[PDB]
Amino acid sequence: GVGKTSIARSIARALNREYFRFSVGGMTDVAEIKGHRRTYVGAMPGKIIQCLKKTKTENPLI
Amino acid sequence: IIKKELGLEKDDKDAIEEKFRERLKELVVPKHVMDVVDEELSKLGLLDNHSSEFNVTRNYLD
Ligand SMILES: Nc1ncnc2c1ncn2[C@@H]1O[C@H](COP(=O)(O)OP(=O)(O)O)[C@@H](O)[C@H]1O
Repeated sequence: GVGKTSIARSIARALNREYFRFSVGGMTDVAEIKGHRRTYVGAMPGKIIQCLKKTKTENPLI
Repeated sequence: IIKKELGLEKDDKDAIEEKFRERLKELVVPKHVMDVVDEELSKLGLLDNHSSEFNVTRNYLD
């Protein structure tokens, strides 16, 4: 509760590049980073794919 | 055509989904544990039916 995320948002605004935030807290499964091979029904891409898709840019502020 | 949502259409895991949801439906369930159960079911759909971690997930949701 010190505004670090708000600082990141303000930096993104000052850089004209989109903002996205990710939670790695206590995560142990790299799967969420790498998603899943897509072979299994229900397999999902890693959250980075979602971030890039929503931010609609290859130079976002992550 | 015979199926009409019978047999293969249950998948043997969405059946567990429906069972748990109906079991807790009569319950006035907390929203927090509601979303935790939703996450557990999402993982259930994200995991095969023939693995140990899936069995552990099923036991925890039980
Ligand atoms: N120096 C500051 N100037 C402006 N807003 C601040 C400041 N410090 C904290 N905030 C407020 O904190 C909120 C976000 O806090 P957050 O970034 O979630 O905390 P933390 O960085 O610890 O996770 C924002 O709404 C922001 O307005």
